[PDB]
Amino acid sequence: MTVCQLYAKQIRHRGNVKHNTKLGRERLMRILEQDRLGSCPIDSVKLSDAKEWALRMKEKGLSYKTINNDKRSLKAAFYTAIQDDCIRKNPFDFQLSDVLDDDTEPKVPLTPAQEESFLSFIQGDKVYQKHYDAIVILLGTGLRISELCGLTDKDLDFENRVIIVSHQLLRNTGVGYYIDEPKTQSGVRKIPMNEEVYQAFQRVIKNRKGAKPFIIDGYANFLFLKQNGYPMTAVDYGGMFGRLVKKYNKSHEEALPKTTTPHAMRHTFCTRLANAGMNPKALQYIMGHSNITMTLNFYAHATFDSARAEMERLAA
Amino acid sequence: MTVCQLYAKQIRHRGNVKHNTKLGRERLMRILEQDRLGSCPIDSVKLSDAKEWALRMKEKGLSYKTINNDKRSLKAAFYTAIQDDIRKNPFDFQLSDVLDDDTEPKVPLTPAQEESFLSFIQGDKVYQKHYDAIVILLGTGLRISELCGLTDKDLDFENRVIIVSHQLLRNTGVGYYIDEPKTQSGVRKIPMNEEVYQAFQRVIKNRKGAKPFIIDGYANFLFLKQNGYPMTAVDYGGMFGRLVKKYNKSHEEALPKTTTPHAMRHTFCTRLANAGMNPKALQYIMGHSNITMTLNFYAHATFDSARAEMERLAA
DNA sequence: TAAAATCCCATATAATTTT
DNA sequence: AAAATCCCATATAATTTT
DNA sequence: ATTTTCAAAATTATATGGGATTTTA
DNA sequence: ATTTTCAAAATTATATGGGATTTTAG
Repeated sequence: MTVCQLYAKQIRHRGNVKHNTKLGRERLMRILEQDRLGSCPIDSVKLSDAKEWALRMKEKGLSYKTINNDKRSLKAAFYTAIQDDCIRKNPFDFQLSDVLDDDTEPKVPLTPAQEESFLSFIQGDKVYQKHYDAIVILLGTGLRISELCGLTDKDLDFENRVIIVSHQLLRNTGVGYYIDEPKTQSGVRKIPMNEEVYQAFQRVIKNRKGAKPFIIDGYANFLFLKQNGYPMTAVDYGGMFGRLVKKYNKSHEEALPKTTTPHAMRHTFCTRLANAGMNPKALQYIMGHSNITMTLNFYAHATFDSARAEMERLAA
Repeated sequence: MTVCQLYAKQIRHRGNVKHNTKLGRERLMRILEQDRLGSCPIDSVKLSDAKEWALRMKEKGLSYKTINNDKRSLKAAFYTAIQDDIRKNPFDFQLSDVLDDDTEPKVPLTPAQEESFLSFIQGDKVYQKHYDAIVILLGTGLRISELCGLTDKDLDFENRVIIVSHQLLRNTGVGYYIDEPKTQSGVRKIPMNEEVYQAFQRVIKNRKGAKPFIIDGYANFLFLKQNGYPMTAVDYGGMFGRLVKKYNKSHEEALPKTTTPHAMRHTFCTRLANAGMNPKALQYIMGHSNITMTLNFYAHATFDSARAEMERLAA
């Protein structure tokens, strides 16, 4: 009767998932264990009670997107039960836009000189000077942080000047490092090298030092290593950025965008190209976007004037 | 507890549909009455039985898309049936794992044959009439019923703007009617080329002897059937067929058979997409509900295609 | 010279494609 | 020389990506 | 239509720890 | 995540009467 652990039924028979999926799955479970909704009988839950849940999540302090993803998880869990011959009527099929307001504070990319002031700061700052070449690469590839982390020496071709992104190196508490196919589950992609990331990649390998024995799922010779001599992870480069941009903020009047993270580097790269008139399907391949809709979100909303102005551009 | 009865049940509980839709529903309803499947009680329908049906639909002569769309119609009906009892859906499969897709390539007009086409139309006595409409179609990529539905109130020569707010349809029994978008997303505005603007200025002067006509507050339609009433998608299509035929007997090189009013639109979108027009903007002009459709006009990128794009821009 | 095939307009109807 | 502040490293929880 | 759109799977954000500098006493 | 994606809603193809336009055979 519970929804706390009749939700556990859904995830049990949908078992083959990534580790990071198991973590988020557990989060929702403990939310249900904390929330009143958890103990409610499965056939007792009405559409009103589901809406109130969302409100409680926002009062609890969770993000709009966070709650929204949770509605979908709960929508599917019960949706099974509706199809699973248990008492049927789904309370979680509504639009969260009616209940709550989307207060998702947008992520603003860096501007051509904003990033230049950043790079110039780093270039000569002995502490974070070392990470300069990694950052340049992020702005010239649009790699996910774990895809950069996962770059082994076999994944680079300096002849054709091309990066072969075929996997990523993930680490989570408990399992340590592990290997996954890219979140580009659509497949594999090659990313060419401009001259500057090329020069950056050369220096990285040359500056590689003190690499401890480390091979996982057949992958061995990584370029980007921690102080340990072990490869970098997401959280390592993340927290590294948090100190660096803070270091920047102290000496620079205008602060960097609120979420200037490795992830933002990828965002900037894409935004630059999309606003440069790159073929939307060309950019999709490069960004490893499984969905073309995702790639389009980096293109600006169109109006009659913009469309018309464009139409004359191609006319003459 | 019959496939026919079930489909009849489904389409009953969903009546808020336009005329063409209930036409398409009855067409499928006829199939269920005729095909072996329709008699089957939904208690005893299997994934096997569904895939058999599709195989019969292929041998019948029906295209993949017809079968696939009808599959989805029937798939929907079973979704209704699971809730009120039925545990699983017989039509929850992929037609591609049952049927191969022979759907013919809809090829755009090469600028040379497009050029040769217009001069031909401009040339011969019988078809110089519709030169203006055809040029307008090509230079604006309007859907044929959006064209037929155009009136003087929908034009803006004072700023060269075409307001698509509606479409004039015509049907058997029903007659003429107009369908409007509930959302304001359906309204879209198209710029006028000097070619297009002038072409529309030469159709006003030639609109002759119009029969008295107003439908849902829409009157003075620009486009000209010789019986005094506005022309129709069917009335345009038939003419196109005759037009192309006389062209192809005159010309050795030409011309694609899929040539049709919507081929003008398909051509419009292709030449624009290839020339590098912003996808968001191109979606606006085309009036696509889904943005993915616009991108079907963009040839998928290879690593080589990705190679070129960046070597240009990334500097 | 009148005579027969066939282009043409229109439309009911069934199948295909857009999105 | 003592005490903050920083760098690097984690475990845990929430948010963004697709 | 097809594809996750009936959430998976990544990322950032936050809390805690010494040891190394940096900075005040 | 929403968007139709458990088809709606368009357009094109096929077939057939009338009526003008030029065909092949008197």
